Amino acid sequence: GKPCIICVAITGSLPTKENNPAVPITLAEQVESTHEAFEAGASIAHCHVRDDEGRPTSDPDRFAALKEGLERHCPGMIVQLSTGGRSGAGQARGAMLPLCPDMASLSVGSNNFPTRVYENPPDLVDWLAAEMLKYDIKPEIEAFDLSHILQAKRMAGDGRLAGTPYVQFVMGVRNAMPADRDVFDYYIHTVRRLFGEDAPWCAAGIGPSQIVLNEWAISSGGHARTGLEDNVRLDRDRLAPSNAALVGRAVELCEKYERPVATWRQARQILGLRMV
Amino acid sequence: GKPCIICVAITGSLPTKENNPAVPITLAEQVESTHEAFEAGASIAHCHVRDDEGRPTSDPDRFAALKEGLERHCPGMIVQLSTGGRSGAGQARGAMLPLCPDMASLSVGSNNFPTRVYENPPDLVDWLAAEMLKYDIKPEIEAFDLSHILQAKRMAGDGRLAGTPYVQFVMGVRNAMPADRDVFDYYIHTVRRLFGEDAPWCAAGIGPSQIVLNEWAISSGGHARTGLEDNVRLDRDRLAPSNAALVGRAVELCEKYERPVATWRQARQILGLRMV
Ligand SMILES: [Cl-]
Ligand SMILES: [Cl-]
Ligand SMILES: [Mg+2]
Ligand SMILES: [Mg+2]
Repeated sequence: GKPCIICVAITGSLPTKENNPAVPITLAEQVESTHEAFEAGASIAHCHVRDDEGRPTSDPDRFAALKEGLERHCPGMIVQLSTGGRSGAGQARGAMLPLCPDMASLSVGSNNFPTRVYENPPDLVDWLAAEMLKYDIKPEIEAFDLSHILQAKRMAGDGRLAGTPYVQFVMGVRNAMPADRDVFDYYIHTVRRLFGEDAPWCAAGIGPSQIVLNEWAISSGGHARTGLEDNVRLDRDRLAPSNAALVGRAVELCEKYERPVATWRQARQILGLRMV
Repeated sequence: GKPCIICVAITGSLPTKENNPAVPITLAEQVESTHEAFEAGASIAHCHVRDDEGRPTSDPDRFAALKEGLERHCPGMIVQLSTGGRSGAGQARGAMLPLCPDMASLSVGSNNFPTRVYENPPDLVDWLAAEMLKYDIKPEIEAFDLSHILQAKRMAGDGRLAGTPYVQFVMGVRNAMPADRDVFDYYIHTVRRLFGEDAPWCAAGIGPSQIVLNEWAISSGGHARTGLEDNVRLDRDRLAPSNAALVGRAVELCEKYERPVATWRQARQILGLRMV
């Protein structure tokens, strides 16, 4: 019964109010939605921002405003900023890093996506990692394929990533890795042999796989991610009313597998973050 | 005692005479070099072509000229044409497919490469797969990562790929998949579970991993790829004097593992190809 960190990916770059009005687009919406999720048991907020038309942006002032709002209203919660390539190109994707958030997301490989290639050129990957060292930001590696995990290990090896990489297995992405239990256990095998038996890791499923990946991760000793960024539904026929509702579904799974939900303090201890 | 097919990748896109003067660039060189490798025991020729200045190109007329040369000088040999993204962009990479070769290489996912993203967008992948059905070309799926194998399965399921996908494990590419034994064995577990205990597969290592992946493949029931496309050295100390010398090393490993080098007819049989 080891503590389980729940991350909430609140907004992403694709979901719109038409997909689900619960999707927080504005700053006010985002702070409220995260506050509910924080209370529901999320300890990390994975953050995207949108512009005034509601479109994905990497604008650093918008990130600063959300970071500040979450530190005000969700004090203690771990703030994770997105270097996602759906929201900008090249070094623009790291323009928010000097804000010194606790964590940032990092892709270390490329892969196909539903309608396109997800491009993460090696030079960019290196630059984002070095910026993260520069600002003592703890990365979360969004592993879309197995080699991505091996590359995190290499980068640890040669000092491009600090300490023990924290990898997220991302499954259920059309054209990338489906939600496959065999591959999932192999990912767990890989993280443990390369990083050590107690290296923390987590996983996220897109759409209907979200709840599945929650159960796989929670039942196996991993940490979980959920939220509207990845999936807007409770089941096939029902929209999720809030990010907090999705977090609750993960907490239920923690109860089922007899694992306590990690407090923000515990999450910080486990991931080697500043006490804050 | 199970036959092992040896594939020789003769030229590729990047090697030059400065890397190794044995690298065949002109039509006449590629014919001689390939004949040599054919006599040493290779039964598939994986072909790229180069322009008058020695630069990569997808020119279908150059391909037409080489295919004819190999069909005349190496009758029986399986001709495999490259749809590689270093020699062309978009549908240009499939402009040689109407020549109706036995085989063409096919990437069904994207991944990073030593200096850049190796882009294979889903629509292009499907377009090329479709052209392969249309000209009754057998694909060899060049799998740079785990999900590429799982996509090949999904493509067989819905009819995009015909028959049983013939997958090549590509390892030792910087920024993609290292030559890792654990992973290699999981790749075998994976082909077997998804495609059948007796579905054929092959493996290719780049640079020093070439001979390594030859041993792993041959000792494991697989088929072997070699050639100056992937590696120009015999060892630390010496350049390979020919494509044939690299095939020769594979042939020695089959002896080591008491497996007979497949004849060209056996290769055609194993891979479901047409008769000559
Ligand atoms: Cl490259
Ligand atoms: Cl196309
Ligand atoms: Mg994100
Ligand atoms: Mg090639």
